Amino acid sequence: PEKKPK
Amino acid sequence: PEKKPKIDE
Amino acid sequence: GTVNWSVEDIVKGINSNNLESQLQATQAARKLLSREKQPPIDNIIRAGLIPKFVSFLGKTDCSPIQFESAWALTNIASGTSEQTKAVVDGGAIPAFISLLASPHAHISEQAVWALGNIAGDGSAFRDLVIKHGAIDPLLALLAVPDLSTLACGYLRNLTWTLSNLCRNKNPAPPLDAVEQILPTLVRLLHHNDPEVLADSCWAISYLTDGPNERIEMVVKKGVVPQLVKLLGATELPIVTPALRAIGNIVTGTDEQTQKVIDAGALAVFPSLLTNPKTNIQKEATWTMSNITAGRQDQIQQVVNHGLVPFLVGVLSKADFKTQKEAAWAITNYTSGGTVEQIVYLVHCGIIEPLMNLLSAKDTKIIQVILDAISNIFQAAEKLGETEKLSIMIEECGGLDKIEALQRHENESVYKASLNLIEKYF
Repeated sequence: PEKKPK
Repeated sequence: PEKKPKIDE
Repeated sequence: GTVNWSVEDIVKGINSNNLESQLQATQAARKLLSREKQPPIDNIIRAGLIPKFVSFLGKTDCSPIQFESAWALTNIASGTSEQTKAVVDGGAIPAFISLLASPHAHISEQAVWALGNIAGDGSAFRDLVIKHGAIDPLLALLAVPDLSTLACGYLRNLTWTLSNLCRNKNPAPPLDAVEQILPTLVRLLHHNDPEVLADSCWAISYLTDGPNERIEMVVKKGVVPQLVKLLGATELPIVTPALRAIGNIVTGTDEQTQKVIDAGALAVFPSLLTNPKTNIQKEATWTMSNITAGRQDQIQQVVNHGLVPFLVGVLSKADFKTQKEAAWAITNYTSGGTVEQIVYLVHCGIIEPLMNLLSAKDTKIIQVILDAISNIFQAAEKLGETEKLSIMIEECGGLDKIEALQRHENESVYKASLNLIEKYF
């Protein structure tokens, strides 16, 4: 459950 | 998008 | 009088010893550079006119040549990086900052516009504009009791220029410049003009595109409720940047993500996740993915707002890039969710659309889906329902696809594929 920026 | 020319007043 | 002059003629006028002749030629140049078909920026630069235009910026006695030079240089600065560089190399930055104080609004505005083009080239010119002290004079132009008394075009230009000072990364703007600007931005984010709102949201989107500390600066000003309101606007030019800002914020901490939830954001996602603009759907699904990567109580709010069916929806049918974001949202949900929450997800119909996406020609989405299956199976292991899931997967055509994938180039694929077949099937 890891946040992935864009 | 980052820059804009002025075409008239 | 000043229409369709040659560059040769502009030069002859500008080199005359005659301020009025210089003014006519500068206007002629401005009109050249204002034409829609291929303005001759490079011929003007090659003629050596920029230093002259810049010196004309400083002629307080002759306001019209100030304006005409300002507009000419604005249009040069609107071109390539090299063209913008030529303006900067001519000394334009400090001369334009001096003009922010002009008593003539049209001149002040032109200077705002030019500095906006200069800062918009990139981090280095942005930071040079800041070092030359542009921010105080810019903010002073918005220091009025009510923004509504300013001319519409003027306020729109100021907002756009401020947004360019907030823009770009590697590096991001100086922290002290961001702190200086943010209070004026918060005020513009409450203005009623659609274009001011759009550019204000874009500025906030830039400021939230970075590490948690940058996000915190914004979140701390208490703008998230206003962003959520703007997320519900009719105008796509507002919604697009508002959603990007909200999406940026939820890439931060779980406590930053909670402020978006507390502000009421999830009630807009039924619309966003079915929005007819592909990009809104994509970015809304991406946003959902970073909310499902949160706490179990946060996942539970996704569930309570009725959004799992909408994720099933986008997984079933959407632009491929949106579907990949939805697969991520599911892997994240299954990775962090309680057993009850994962069960609910199956009950909403996740399995068939996940399995249909294993037919994709994208290695990453296959890995993501396979991870999600594994997590769901793990929740079934805890319930002793591994068989019912196996049958479900089998009945919708899933087992066929997983088998094939045991014979896929990528290693982690065939590996994860093999493990599933051998453990459950």
